[PDB]
Parts: sequence; C-alpha cells; structure tokens
Amino acid sequence: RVKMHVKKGDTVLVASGKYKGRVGKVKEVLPKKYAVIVEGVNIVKKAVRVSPKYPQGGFIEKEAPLHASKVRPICPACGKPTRVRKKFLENGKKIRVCAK
Amino acid sequence: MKLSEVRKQLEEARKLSPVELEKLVREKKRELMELRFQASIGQLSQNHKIRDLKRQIARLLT
Amino acid sequence: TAYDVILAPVLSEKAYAGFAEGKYTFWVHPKATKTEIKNAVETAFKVKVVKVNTLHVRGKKKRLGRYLGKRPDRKKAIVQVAPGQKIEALEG
Amino acid sequence: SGKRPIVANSIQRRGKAKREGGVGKKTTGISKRRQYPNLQKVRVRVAGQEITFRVAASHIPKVYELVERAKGLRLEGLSPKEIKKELL
RNA sequence: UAGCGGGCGUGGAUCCCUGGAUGUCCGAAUGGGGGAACCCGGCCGGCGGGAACGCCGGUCACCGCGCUUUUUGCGCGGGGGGAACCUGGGGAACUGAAACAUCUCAGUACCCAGAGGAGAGGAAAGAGAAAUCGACUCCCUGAGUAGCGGCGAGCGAAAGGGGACCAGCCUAAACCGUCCGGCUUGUCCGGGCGGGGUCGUGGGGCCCUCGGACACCGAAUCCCCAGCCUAGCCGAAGCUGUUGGGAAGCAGCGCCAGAGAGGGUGAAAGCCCCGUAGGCGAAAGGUGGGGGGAUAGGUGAGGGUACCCGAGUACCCCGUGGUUCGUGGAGCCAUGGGGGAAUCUGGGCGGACCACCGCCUAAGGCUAAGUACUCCGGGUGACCGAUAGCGCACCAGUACCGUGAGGGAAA
RNA sequence: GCCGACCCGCGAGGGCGGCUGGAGGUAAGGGAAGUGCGAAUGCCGGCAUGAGUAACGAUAAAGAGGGUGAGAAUCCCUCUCGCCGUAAGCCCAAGGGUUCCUACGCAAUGGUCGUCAGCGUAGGGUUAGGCGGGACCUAAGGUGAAGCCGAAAGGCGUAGCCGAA
RNA sequence: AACCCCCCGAAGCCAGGGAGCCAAGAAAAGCCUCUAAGCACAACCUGCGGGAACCCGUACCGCAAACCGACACAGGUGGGCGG
Repeated sequence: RVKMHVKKGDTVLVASGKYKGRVGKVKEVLPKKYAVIVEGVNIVKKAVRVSPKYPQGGFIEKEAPLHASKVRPICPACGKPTRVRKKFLENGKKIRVCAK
Repeated sequence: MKLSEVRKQLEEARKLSPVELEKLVREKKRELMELRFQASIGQLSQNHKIRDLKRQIARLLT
Repeated sequence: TAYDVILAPVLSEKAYAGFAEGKYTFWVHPKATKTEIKNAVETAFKVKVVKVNTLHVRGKKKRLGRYLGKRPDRKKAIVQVAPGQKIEALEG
Repeated sequence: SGKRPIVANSIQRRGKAKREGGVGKKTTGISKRRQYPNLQKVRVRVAGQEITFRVAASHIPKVYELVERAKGLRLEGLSPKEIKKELL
C-alpha cells in the first residue's frame, strides 16, 4: 500500500548527485527499496562471475540502484511534479501544465 | 489469467458435475505425482509446472 | 487423496539393488498403512503387490549458521511385485 | 454443607475469649473457628418409595410442607431423586 | 532471500479490505484410552477382487433446563481462555507497637469460584433533625472532623454542600376462568397456565354509583436511516550558478501557504520525494434511539365491605461479623444456635429503654448512565538512547542452569 | 576522541591553537533534574599478577621400517614388545538420540600433535503375522458412572477402565 | 574337506519332578467344560483348498569417550555368555 511512487519504466531525468542532469530511460523500479535505475549510475563490479554457472562474468559495470527522490519524470518541458486530473472515465497523470 | 479460463468451464463442468468433478481431480493428482517424480530425478521438470498444477487443484476442489 | 500417499522414488545405490527383484522402494507418507500402501501403489502402477514393508526415517538435524533446525521426517517403504512384473518408470 | 430448603452454609466467623470484671474492665485472647448448621437427615415417603433430606432443624418443618404439596403434584414413573429435584 | 531453476501480470496481477472456502494431529478435548500432539474403537455409507485388512466421510463424552407417557428420542444451553480491572468464598506473617498477646500490617498478600466490557451498586422497613433532604454509582469537599484505640501504636466515618450521570420497573400475595392430578366427589385441596395486582397522599381485591371513553403516557424492545469503524484517493509552490565525492549549503531572482507538523533525499529542502492543511470515499462485514416509526407495557373518582399485602421470617436470647465503633451506655445491617408473631387498631427505624412525636414499608426480583482497567490500536513527552529504556532494539522467555516449579543472558 | 610549556579563573573550570573525527551542536538570561565516585569483600565488562610456573587425569610399555601428507613421536600398513582375558572380550535392557557408514576437510572441540576422531560439510543407512510392545490379562497403584464427604479448589470411592522385567 | 570315537558334564532342559521345613508362600485372561438368552437354512468342532494378517521399536553407544557425575572425569549403573 502507498508503496506506489513517482513513476514506472519510462523516460526520467536525474537531479540526483554525481549524475545531476543525466537523463535516461529508466528500465527498472524496485519499490522494495525505493530505488530506480536509468543509464546513469555505473559502478564497475570487479568481481569475477556473480553465479558459479558460466565461464567468466565480465567486468560488467552495469547500472546501480539509485534512490527515487533523485529522479524527476519529464514531458514537453524538463520535468515537473505530478498532479493528477481525471476524465469522464478512467484516470492518469498530467504534469504541471502539460499531459501524459 | 489462467484462473479465468479454468474456473468458468468447471461450472461448464455441469453436464455431470459433482460425480465428474470427483473424477477430474482424481486424474489431476496423477499429473501431479508424475511431476514430483520427474522433479526427483532432476532434469525433467522446470518448477512452476508442479506449482500451478497444485493451485489448479486448489480451485478445482470447489 | 489416492495418488497422494506415494511421495517420490527413494534414490540411492541400495534402492537400486531392489530393482533386481520386485523389491522397489520409495518415499511414502508419514501416517500410511502397509495396507493402504499396497492398494495405493497398485492403483498407481496397476501391478499386483504381494509383500509390503514400511520403516520410519528420523530426519537428521542440520545447522545453517547460528540458527539450528530439523529436517522433516520420512517413512521409507519397499514393495514386492507379483513375481515377474516391474515398474517401467522406476527402472530408469 | 447446606443442602435442602435450609439454604444455609457454614459461616467461618470467629470466637474471642475474654477475661474481665465489666464493672472493672475486660480483656482477651482471640481466634477463628467455624459454625455449622444443625443438619439432620429426614426420611419421608412422598409419592412412592422413600427419600432422604439433609437440612437444618431450623427448616425441618419446611420439608413437611413439601410433602403435602406433592399431592396435587403429578409424580410417579420410578423417580428416585428425580422426585427431590422436582421437589420445588 | 540473494543464487540455481523457472513462471505471472494494463483480458489488469502483487498487495490491502470485507465475506466465503479447505483448516492434519494436541489442547475445555468431548467415541474410549493415553506418558498432550499419540494408541484402540461402535454404527451408517463409500473406496481397493475386498469376507478376513485397510482407508475415507458422517456420527458416538459429560452436566443443566424444556417437550418426549416411563421408555428411547428432539430441542436450547453449560464446560475452557483472558493483560489488568470487578464481585463474592476463603485469608497470612513479616511488620509497627522501638518487647509483646488486644491492636497493627489488612480483609492487604495469596488461594478459590463467578462476572463483563466492565463489575458491583440500585427504586428506600433510606437518610436524620430542617413539620426537611429522597434510588444508585463516582469525583471534590465536609475532614484527619465525629469518633474508634493495651484512649498506646495507630485507626477513621456520615449527613449536608460542590460536580458527573440520570431511571425506572416486573413481580408474591387476596380474587376469577381454565386444564390436570388427588381424594374422606366438596359450593374443595393442590399443581400448571392466563386474567387480575405491585403501594407510603398507603395499596390492591369485592360490590354499588360516575360516562366510561375516543383521549393521554410510552420503552432498557423492534425496524429503517444518518453518522461511524474495517482498505483508501485529490492535495498548492523552484529554477540558475557557486564549494563539494555528494547540497538541501552560499548566492541571484522568483513562488505556494486553510499546507513553514514531521520525515526522507549521498550535507543543512515550505518548493525534489512522503507528507502536511483543506475536502472526497464502501459492493461487504461491523456499529448505531444520535433521528424517525411501530409495538410490549402503562392512565380516573367516591362510597360500602375487612379479604389481601413476601415466615421458622420479624422480634427476643446465645455465639458472631460488618460499621467511626476493640463490649463500651451498643443501636442499626448481616446470621451460626434456641424460642417464635401480626396483614395497616399491621411491622421496622429515629444509638440501651419507656412515652410522645416523626422517618419508613423487611423477610422477591431486574435496571442504562456516570466508574475501574490497558492485552489491543492511535496520539504526545523539560521519558531512555544499547551497563539506559521492557528481561528481550538482535531469531528471548530463547541460550543456558534446575528433576521440577522456576530462574535467565549476552548480543 | 588525542595534545600543550599558551591565555583567563582562588578553584571546580573556561577559552584558544594542532591533531583525530564525520553530522550534528544549542548564545545571552532563565527553567527542571535519573546532575559530578576511589573505596561499599560494591555491580558489569575488559585486562594484569602468580608464570612460562602447577598441571597435561592412573607407572598396562613401548621400538622400528614403509606409506600418505604443506607439515607426522601422535594418521595408515607390516614386524617386534607390553596389558586385559569373571574382561579392559561378546550379548540384552535403561538412558542416550544420528555419535553408525562413505566422500571431502582441520578454525574450533581433543589438556600436545594432528593428514586422525565420536569434530566441520554432504550423501547414504534402521525393512518383520513369528523379536519387543500395542488392537490379550491382571498386581500394587491410579483413574473413576453410582454413592458418601468437603466454605471453593477438592477428599474418599463400588462397577468399569488405565497399569508389567 | 573331514565331519567319527571315547570322557568330564552343568545352577540349564524335561517342569506343574521328588523330599524336608514354616515364616504357609499374587491376580486376571487365553486354554476346558456346563448351561440361560438365543438359534438350530444358524452355530460350534474336524480336515482340505484358496484368500487376509495392521500400528510401533529395529542404526550406533550400551561398566562407558556416546548412560549419571559441569570434562575423551581413576567415581556410579541392572540381566546373560565369559574359554
């Protein structure tokens, strides 16, 4: 309940820290820890292979779970907070003056 | 969505319902042991199968 | 609640020695009768079972770190098939 | 015990021993004891058969009202104590 | 709770809420047994050729009350649990008296039984000096007063006043109809049921008269509804640069505010996030005279009659308790033992007792509210911050110690 | 938190400077306390002393060659020697509760060692009409319709029932 | 493979053996039999062929290093064999 958060898998900007300004397509929200992932955070995992199966595991520097309060969505502008208006039928989200 | 499909046609399972239902679940548990067996040898079972099987039985048993 | 007593094949070197005769052996339910075992396996493999045997298995206690625990207990049963016939599935 | 119509238990009220004038004074030595009811048995016919009653003398007669009352009262069918219960 | 190994969801999952479903065996444990979680059964139907075996489903403990003619049946209900609180049944000693008996500690501790969200208490045989207050419960006060006390230690009321709350009823009995039972068939005794009746300006019954009535009075009972609890949604307003691993900081200029409580965001954010203030929300279960409606039940005068009005009770005495009252001039309420009335030209009480004068209707019963409590949920703190705070922030009533009750960590 | 020989205060103290540290601190003036420790054979935890000391748990007794292994007096094999043999051998019951076996290993456990184990991980292992017990019987005793007793809780107790080396 | 002969010979077995003694030495069921109810198309007894026969313990230690003594504790533990 209420674990529902800012947004889902889509186009989201980052006003975080070391990646202030980086904007990418977020490919995974994990509501269990309040952290998302874009293309930004990319720490190098020196480790060999995460799971014993398969040869070497590559120095994969893949995206690292970022805290969600450091990510703002965006549409015909540059990322607003998310108010929510309603139709004659269902309901979705409209930003500070735009749509979608 | 598996639910939708199964349940509806179990009240469609009313051409000879109760009697037939008893029979139905009986064969279903067989399709169960066969699995638990295959999931004992090792390479012959990919999880879920066993699970979803049981969960159907769960509803069927109504 | 018929195919429910036979839990799974007991897989061990020694169990395999029982295939040489009609002496198949597998993991059965805790509270189960040599009488309802015969009936069960018979209606589970359509083979007449002369002799039946159940023994009990206390599950060893294993420890996973500072947390100590106990594996379930089991009831091994060995069956005896009407002299000759066999179980195609267990012969594997 | 108490039992019958009597409806009287066993009070554990205490008894103190005194030494005195009373036109000189008075003093003591006290302890606890329990007082009991004059319970006795009551044999009586009633309906058929016999039936015992364990009451205090205070109310024995009150048993002997019950008996003239079970006369406009229907009671038979081999009722040993059933009589007593149905005795009001 | 990651990994192996696989699957699911905008044909709208996960998750949350209401209800329904399955719910092994132990445990009030309830077929019997039993060393709790395990053994062994009776009957009915079914399963496997299934008679021997086995298994499945249902059913079979005991006690109480009412129908059942006894009989066997059927029906409603009890059994145990509960942190604390509550009533009743029992009931300590240390201790204080600077010893120690009365006394105190105290009707506390604890044991027991029973009660419920409360419990108890309750329509005056009241209070007590005002020809006056007027059920009960609790708070404040009266008041450390009256008083009790080896008049030592110490113990300690009540009315009245102030406030919370508000609330009043049904019956037993005289009498009448009825069914049944008995028996010395009576113009009657009893039992069941119904009618009748419920009082302290006394009431009721019975007969007569009035007009005896459309009217009044009205639930603690019943139905509907609001509201309400059990999941939730809307929720205003910020950008740039600068120091930095990281700003929310420093700075420039803006903005919302029924919202600048609080919390998170890599540091110090009204404006990013969750919220906050304001306002919306229930198919379902639950709740509910706060509102409406209905019913159950209730309402009149005079006169005559002399019927009725709670029995081993009142009352007296002996042994007792409660009370401020420890036998004191010892009443009253309560009652173990003995004797033992009256139906209002009656009985109690007003502190031994008598007279007058006043208060009151025992010996039947029920009653909401105010009240206590804190397992439970929420709020807050001149409360704790890991030797503190619950014993337990942590896989703790665990490890471990004890036969056992029980004790009991660290982290 | 560590540091000082500086500054101030009679002092308890305070301030400043360097260092460590990494997210809190809380003026002036007042306010309220779980408010200042060296002793309580105090409580709790940590660590010293004794001390490289006693001891290493039976005076039945060992030596060697070979092997394994990072490492061997201590594991494995062979030989020689010793001790038990009314037991220090072999069974059964009670109590133990996986300590049995196989593979892998040695931080700890082993009063040393340790390649070994009863220790760590994992897998395997206990088969019954005839043995033992229960769907047989009773004993002491217990339970307990009825019954008798007890302020309650309960006490006794026939029948039946549970009760075995 | 042999697997024979001779001998000692038990507290054990035949078992409910025999003797003597006083201190006078469990209960119940199975086992037999009698009869009542009750049935006598049953039932019981005899043989034969076939069919049916559950639940539980079963490892290992068990005079000890695995039980009781806080311990691989010189202590403690009942019964049988023990050449």
